[PDB]
Amino acid sequence: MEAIAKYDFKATADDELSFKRGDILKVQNWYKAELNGKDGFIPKNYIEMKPHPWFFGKIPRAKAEEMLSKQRHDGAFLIRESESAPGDFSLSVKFGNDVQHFKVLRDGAGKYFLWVVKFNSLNELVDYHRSTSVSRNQQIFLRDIEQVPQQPTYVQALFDFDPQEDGELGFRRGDFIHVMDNSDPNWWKGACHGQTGMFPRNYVTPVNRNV
Amino acid sequence: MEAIAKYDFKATADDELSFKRGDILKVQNWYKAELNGKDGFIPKNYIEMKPHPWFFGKIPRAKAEEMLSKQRHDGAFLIRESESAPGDFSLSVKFGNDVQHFKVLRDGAGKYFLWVVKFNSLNELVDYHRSTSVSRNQQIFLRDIEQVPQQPTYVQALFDFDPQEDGELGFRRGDFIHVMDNSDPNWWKGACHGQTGMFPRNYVTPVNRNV
Repeated sequence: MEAIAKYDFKATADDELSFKRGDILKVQNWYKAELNGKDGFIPKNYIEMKPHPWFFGKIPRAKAEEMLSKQRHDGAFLIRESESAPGDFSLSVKFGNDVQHFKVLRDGAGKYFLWVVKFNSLNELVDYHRSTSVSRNQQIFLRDIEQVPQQPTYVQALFDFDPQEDGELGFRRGDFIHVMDNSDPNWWKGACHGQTGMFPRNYVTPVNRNV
Repeated sequence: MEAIAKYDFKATADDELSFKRGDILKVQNWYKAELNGKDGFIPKNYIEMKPHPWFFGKIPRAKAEEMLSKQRHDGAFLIRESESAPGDFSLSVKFGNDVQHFKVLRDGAGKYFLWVVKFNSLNELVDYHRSTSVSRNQQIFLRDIEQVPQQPTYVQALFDFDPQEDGELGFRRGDFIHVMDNSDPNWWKGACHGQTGMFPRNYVTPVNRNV
């Protein structure tokens, strides 16, 4: 399960892992995990769910311009949907000290492209323009924004789940269980009553954000 | 499907429905919907998903204090989990001009209680304390907070879904589809490519917020 560090941490002893707030770490109060090759232990309460690296919903151009402009690397970006003209997507990149826009076009035959080359998904396009520059300026790569830990994502339980086996997380119906990993289609890694663990997606209806 | 008004609207005709931003509406570019008893039409891109009315995750006491204090009614409240001491919940209420808390404790066999009576869910507790006061000052009732529309919640699609019949929403593998209603365990009402509609949950993996 990966996760983003939410607080910095200094190796409290020799079996640990030193990370800065915002680092993404590939992860009984302490999980073992790994960061840049070197690995070790990590307190449970210092990690949170890894947010979307680049899809920034309907984040308006201003804000787009803002957070992106304030970044320690050229080619930092997000992809955003239009509030206004809904069905439309637009790339935004950190060019020098400025945000340089690009409309991403979808040719009816389900495919997104910016100019000449067509792809089957915005991701494919993205990684495509990780190494193959997004302009006649053969440097401007798309590298992920310096990401920061966000408020916890919380699901709610429909039916009690007495934790059948070891690793399973127990919760009653009504329980607000804090979700740490949810990338997997049937088993989500939550945290619920002091203990943390796996739990079947299908027993839990979401709790929509409000902060 | 319910929804929170995102922008104020003035009844642009005789079949309409003016609502102020934050209003919760019981909801081809115009949905037919109803408000205070009288109903009519509403533009589709003036509504967003109804957030959780009272569960405010790991919202710190300060903040709790903060937004709760700024409320147009006594008894406004939230329920929040505690950043530090994980497994515990605490109610916060708008008493006159100030926030008065109460630890919600759970008694072993999974039940939440404030003092004398036990319930099997925070919800059960909350509705209990809507009619039946939460002090000895026999008015303090749990009135839900003046709710305001949040950032859109977006799922991503695992597998194409040529829409089987219409009301169904069509999208390819990779598409970031915007969720309006996801209360129902198997069929979520999204909005994906100009068109909006139903689509089975099992086809989309979430997209974690970062704004």
